[PDB]
Amino acid sequence: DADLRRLSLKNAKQLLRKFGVPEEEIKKLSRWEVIDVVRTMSTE
DNA sequence: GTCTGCTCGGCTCGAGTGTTCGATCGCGACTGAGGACGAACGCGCCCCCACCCCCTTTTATAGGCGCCCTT
Repeated sequence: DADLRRLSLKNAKQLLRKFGVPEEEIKKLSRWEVIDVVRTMSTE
């Protein structure tokens, strides 16, 4: 979660693209929501 | 005198209320990351400070050069 917050939005966007997260969540690009979704996907 | 019925008391069970504990949510604080501003360093441009050429005078010396106009 510390390194996930240290992802600095842009690389988290590329990671969400890599996992196969749908483009709506990538599109809103809220940082906190993005990092919560990528933490959830790394839990999944 | 005996038997039977009725009433009262005691015990047990069930329900309700209260208290305690656990879980979830919200708020606050701390840490990390990003952005902006300031300072320092480097590079480029401009201004200055560089130059050895010119210089008028003197003197000795002398060939090439004029010119000098009178016969």
